Amino acid sequence: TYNVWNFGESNGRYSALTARGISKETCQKAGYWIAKVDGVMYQVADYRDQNGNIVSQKVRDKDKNFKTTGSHKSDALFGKHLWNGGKKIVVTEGEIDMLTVMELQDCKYPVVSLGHGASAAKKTCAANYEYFDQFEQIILMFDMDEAGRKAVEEAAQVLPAGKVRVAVLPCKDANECHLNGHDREIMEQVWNAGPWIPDGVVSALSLRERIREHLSVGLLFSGCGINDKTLGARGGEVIMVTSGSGMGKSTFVRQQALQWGTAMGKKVGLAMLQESVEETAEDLIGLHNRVRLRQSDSLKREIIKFDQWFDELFGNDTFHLYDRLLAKLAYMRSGLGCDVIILDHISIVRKMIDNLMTKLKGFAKSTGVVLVVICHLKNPDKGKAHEEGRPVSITDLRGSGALRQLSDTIIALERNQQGDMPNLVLVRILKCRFTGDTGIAGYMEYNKETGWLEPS
Amino acid sequence: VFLYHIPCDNCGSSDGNSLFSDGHTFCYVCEKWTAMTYNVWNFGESNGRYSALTARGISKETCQKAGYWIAKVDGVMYQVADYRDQNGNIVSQKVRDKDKNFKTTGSHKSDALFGKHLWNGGKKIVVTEGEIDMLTVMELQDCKYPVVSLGHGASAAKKTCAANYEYFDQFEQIILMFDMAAQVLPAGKVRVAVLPCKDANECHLNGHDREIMEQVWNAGPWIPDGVVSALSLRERIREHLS
Amino acid sequence: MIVSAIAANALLESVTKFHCGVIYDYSTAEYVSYRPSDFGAYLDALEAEVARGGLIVFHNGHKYDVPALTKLAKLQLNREFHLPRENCIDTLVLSRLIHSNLKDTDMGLLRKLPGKRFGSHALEAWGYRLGEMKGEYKDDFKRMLEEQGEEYVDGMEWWNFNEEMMDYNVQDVVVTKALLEKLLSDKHYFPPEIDFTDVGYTTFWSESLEAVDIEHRAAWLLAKQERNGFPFDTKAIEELYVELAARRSELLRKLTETFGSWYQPKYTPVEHVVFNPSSRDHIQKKLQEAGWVPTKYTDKGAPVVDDEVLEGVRVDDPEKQAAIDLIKEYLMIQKRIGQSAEGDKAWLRYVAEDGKIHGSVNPNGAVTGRATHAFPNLAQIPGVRSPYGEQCRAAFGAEHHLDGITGKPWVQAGIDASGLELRCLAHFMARFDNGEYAHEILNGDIHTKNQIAAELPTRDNAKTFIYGFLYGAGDEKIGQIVGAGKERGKELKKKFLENTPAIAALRESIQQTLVESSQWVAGEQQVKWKRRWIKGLDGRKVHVRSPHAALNTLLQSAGALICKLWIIKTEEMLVEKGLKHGWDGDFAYMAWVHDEIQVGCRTEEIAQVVIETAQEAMRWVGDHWNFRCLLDTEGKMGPNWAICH
DNA sequence: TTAGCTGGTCATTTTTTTTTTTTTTTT
RNA sequence: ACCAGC
Ligand SMILES: Cc1cn([C@H]2C[C@H](O)[C@@H](COP(=O)(O)OP(=O)(O)OP(=O)(O)O)O2)c(=O)[nH]c1=O
Ligand SMILES: Cc1cn([C@H]2C[C@H](O)[C@@H](COP(=O)(O)OP(=O)(O)OP(=O)(O)O)O2)c(=O)[nH]c1=O
Ligand SMILES: [Mg+2]
Ligand SMILES: [Mg+2]
Ligand SMILES: [Mg+2]
Ligand SMILES: [Zn+2]
Repeated sequence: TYNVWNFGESNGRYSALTARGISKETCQKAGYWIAKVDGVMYQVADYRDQNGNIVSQKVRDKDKNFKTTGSHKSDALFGKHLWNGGKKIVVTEGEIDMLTVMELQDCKYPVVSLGHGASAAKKTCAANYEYFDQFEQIILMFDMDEAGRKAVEEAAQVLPAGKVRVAVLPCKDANECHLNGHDREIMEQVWNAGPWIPDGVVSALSLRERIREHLSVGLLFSGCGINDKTLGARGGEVIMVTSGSGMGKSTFVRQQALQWGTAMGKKVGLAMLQESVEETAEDLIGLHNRVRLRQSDSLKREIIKFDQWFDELFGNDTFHLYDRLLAKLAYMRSGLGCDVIILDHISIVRKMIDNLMTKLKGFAKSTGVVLVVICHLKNPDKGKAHEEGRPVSITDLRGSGALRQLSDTIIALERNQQGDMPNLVLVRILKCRFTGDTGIAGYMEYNKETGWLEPS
Repeated sequence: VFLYHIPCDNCGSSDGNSLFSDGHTFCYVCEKWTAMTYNVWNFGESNGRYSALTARGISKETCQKAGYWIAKVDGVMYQVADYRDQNGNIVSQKVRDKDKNFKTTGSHKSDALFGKHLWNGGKKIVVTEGEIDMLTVMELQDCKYPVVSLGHGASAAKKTCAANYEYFDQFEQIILMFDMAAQVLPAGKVRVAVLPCKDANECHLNGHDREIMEQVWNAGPWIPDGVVSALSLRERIREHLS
Repeated sequence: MIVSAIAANALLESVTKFHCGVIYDYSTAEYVSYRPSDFGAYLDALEAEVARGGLIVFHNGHKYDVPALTKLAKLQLNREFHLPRENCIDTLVLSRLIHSNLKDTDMGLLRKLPGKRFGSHALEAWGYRLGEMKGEYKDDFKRMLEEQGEEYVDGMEWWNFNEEMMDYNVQDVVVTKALLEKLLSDKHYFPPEIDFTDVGYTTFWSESLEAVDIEHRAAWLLAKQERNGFPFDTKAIEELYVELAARRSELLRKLTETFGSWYQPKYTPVEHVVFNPSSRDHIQKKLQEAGWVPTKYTDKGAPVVDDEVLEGVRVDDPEKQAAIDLIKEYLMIQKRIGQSAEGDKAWLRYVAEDGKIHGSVNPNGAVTGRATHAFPNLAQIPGVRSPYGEQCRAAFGAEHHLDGITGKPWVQAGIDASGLELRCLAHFMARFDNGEYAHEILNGDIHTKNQIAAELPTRDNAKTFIYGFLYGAGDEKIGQIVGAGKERGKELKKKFLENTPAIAALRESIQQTLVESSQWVAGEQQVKWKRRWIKGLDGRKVHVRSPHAALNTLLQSAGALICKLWIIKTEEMLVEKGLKHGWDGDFAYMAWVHDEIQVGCRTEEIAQVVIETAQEAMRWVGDHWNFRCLLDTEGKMGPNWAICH
């Protein structure tokens, strides 16, 4: 913090690292050493510019703290001053990894490292584009974490193209594979790696067996078409149902909840926030027995044989209703063993919607549960509304725009409300990550007397 | 830890004095042991004495091991409770008397707990809301089991318990004694006990202390309010459509 | 004969990784080292030394080292690897029989040892005693990490492999070899007419004593029954703890209101100290100031306070007469809690994941060949005559192990020998009274008719009294058994001395054999010895501590060995009969306390086979050593260890 | 002149709505 | 010094 620590004023000594696996020669070649100041031994690494002048110190203690000695630049790499060219470099994530690579390669290859890590890799890799021109191949060696995959994915835009390969590791990074005796598998990852292939560039050579797989399901959907196109629902998917106000989102998701608890036999955990708990159960009882219940006054008091219709469909422990919310859903997943989690309204729950969607995506990634989330649309500025038969685009998502970047499939419904008939819906798939194909799925009618969306 | 016996020098015994790995010797015959304010109050300055509480019931060794000492400074009686850290150093103090004259001296953090400088490994833990019930549980369990207590009250539980996450991660089961509700703790680990009285001291002073201990070793897992399953709802659906 | 040394990551309870190993040989003289990637070559070298007919020398090899190899060779590279027990030998099991007395010769050497190594059979302590020790791995690693600056976390330094581990493993096998040369440099156990570094497993075992073979078989079997465990019930002891932890919190509330507090001197500084019933000073003071005279002064200024004077105590106040019984019950409940659940070595702090208790059993811990039990002690739980005894022995059952293939509990058989040391006495003195004492023992029960002849109240009191008289008591310590005076303590000695006048002749024979002169001091005793040791039943030099306990170390050291051979033979017949040992077979040993055995088996017919063959094993023990008596046992069958006591 | 052999105990920073004007395909 | 076993 104060000034650049001289070894004379701090009792500098070059030693080895027994508990980490680095000898004294590698730290002597790099510049990593240990000072004795303030009683507690402080480890310290040295940074040098292109010329070779001492420009920065990195001070760490036995309890993993950070102490920058002054103005830390963005073009300072740990291991940059010693090499000024070559044909193959190895980019690591930390500083002990670069020492491990120098130990396992007998100080031969030009090996550099980052000074920020997976948090600020873009800032230290965008401004260092002029240094990477004198190289021929780059081997990225990141962590086997989520942040390492995020860093190697977001580092695809600031690096030169056609030269950089990515290697994989079974450990966290190179150091535990050095400790567990995997010194024969790291050299094959340095010498051989894989190309980028970022998300859309599929070469024709890599279709040797994918066409044969094409020339060879999951949870099905009720009512016509949908399951023929998106191949049903899978574990970990986040299904979105977007329509206009009054288009029948709750009836559709309630019919999907009924046919997944009486035929598939899976535990379904409901969460209705638009209404009370004494109404959705009556709606399920009316939906199962083919007779509409909540819209007839005489039949509500005629049957009160009510217990027979109750234990015919609620006789098991299948359904779980509900009257901060993430702990409730985590109890519904773990403590009850539910397979389907339905969230009816999200706007009553900018920065709030994004954080909520990241938290739900992390929950669905950790647990692996079928998750249905219902939201609403925007308000169109020119033309007809979504209730007279205007097709829903993927842009019109109510709230912060990021409802489509963290989802997996989107199903929309359209019907002419003030028209010639209101009982002929159109189902539109807007996005499917697995299958890919979009568009019109089928046509269903409502059948006003019963309440089942039978196909037509 | 016990190693072997040495001959004692005060009582003259042979198999009475025991040697230990810590360096101290202990004889079993002669019983001789050998080798804001921002002001931390010294124990010897304010006439600190380890006395006991009679109307509630707490022995002397519990106050010696917990750090709950009575001061006789300025002709009045103070009950100073000390808060420590993981290194074993005095952080802050709390002074409680008959008029509840709260005097929080020192750097009181937002995650201060009472009884954390001795207990780090185990299976069960009992979390209370005050200081008297925590010492009552230490009386019933003879000061040998991990029991902590909140030093911020039962109204700000979303800050003290939320900031201490890696400390409670080291254990397998957490049992609460708050009100006779927290969700920041991980699932499958929170147990809530039900007492027939107000708190633990009301069961201690009325012969229901057995029902304290039966709710420590045989506690039930909280099932968070309102997550009612569709089966136990027949009466609320029968009266709704009628 | 090779000398191997291992180093792995953790203890035998949870071991998953191999780190290094060094092999020394007696034919090529080669420190053949190995690496973490050479574990197949290590196993191949050991299997070659087995297949050519040799002996593998470990240290602490029966308990830890060989089952660690059998576990690692399975769960690291999927291959079965078993060493036959007649190839592996140990240098700790040899040390516990040759150097069986370190606490009485280790003084005068403590100038060498640090002080924590006083009387230790560990491998580092023999590194300090042989003056061959170059550093220690844990201290140097801690000093290394403090020199680097990174913290020393948990005292676990066998996580990662490095190069200092190989060096200290080489020094470890040096210390093992330098111990083995001295242990084979003994002449009473190994005769100096053959070299024991090139003989096979048919010459090394059967061209020496029998005590070197029976001790290795006992160490093998006791390590196996340590690996089996003892099935334990946790809910039935938590119910007991929640029961009698709400009783000592009533026996103090009811008692501090009776015995009040007082000011005790710490200008005169006083403090308000209250009555603590666990102390034996507060009760002494409160009985001194309530009108009680002790009339018994063990200590020079203080009385003795125990259960035999808290019965014979009378006071004037009739409240304190009832309060003393609550004081005794409070002391009992406090000891029960501190043993069962709140101690540092309690039962509920040594229960594994599978619901079993693993306790260490040292086969030679006493000077008279009697096994000791530790961590925890499963030979010290309360019997069925003490209060809260059946509720403590009902949790230690064998019906708490439901079977892994049919979901059914098992059956327990327990076998106890009858009149063991009292029948060894009739063996040893049958050359004096011509064998007309070893006929009444075989004619009906001995302790019941002894109770009839001595009008004792209980058979347990008669059994305590007969051994109290036999192992050299005084005038008062056998009158105290009935509570009477030294007049009855003299007439019972005369009555049971004038019946068979051979015990005094046997004692005079032992005195004429061992001691030759004993000078008398008014406060001590100065004895010139002639033979400090006694030849046992298999040539082992049994050490004698005091010349009035010579009959003791002659009787119990000959009584422990017949049980030690009996427990070996009662599985050597069962394995050869066509059964399988272990939990995945038909029977399993669970615990061996000093006299009886506890085995748990799968069906009642297997219980009947075991309870039959125990008699044949005991009769073969009685025939192998030509006893002049006739040995006999008694077995019981049940679900738990409360009926099978 | 001595019942014996063990264990176990204590402590100081970007999202939806309203309403005025300039220009561009398409139905 | 006390407790429990064997
Ligand atoms: C789809 C459809 C619904 N209906 C009925 C079913 C319902 O009773 C009513 C409205 O459908 P709902 O599903 O109840 O509407 P919603 O609550 O999901 O809308 P939002 O949450 O956005 O406010 O119309 C038809 O009559 N014909 C139809 O084709
Ligand atoms: C009780 C007791 C036994 N022993 C020895 C001699 C005993 O034979 C042996 C075990 O004691 P026990 O098994 O209790 O006595 P026992 O085997 O002679 O009688 P039984 O089985 O028919 O009930 O240990 C003592 O040294 N001191 C003792 O106080
Ligand atoms: Mg709705
Ligand atoms: Mg070893
Ligand atoms: Mg017996
Ligand atoms: Zn003493």
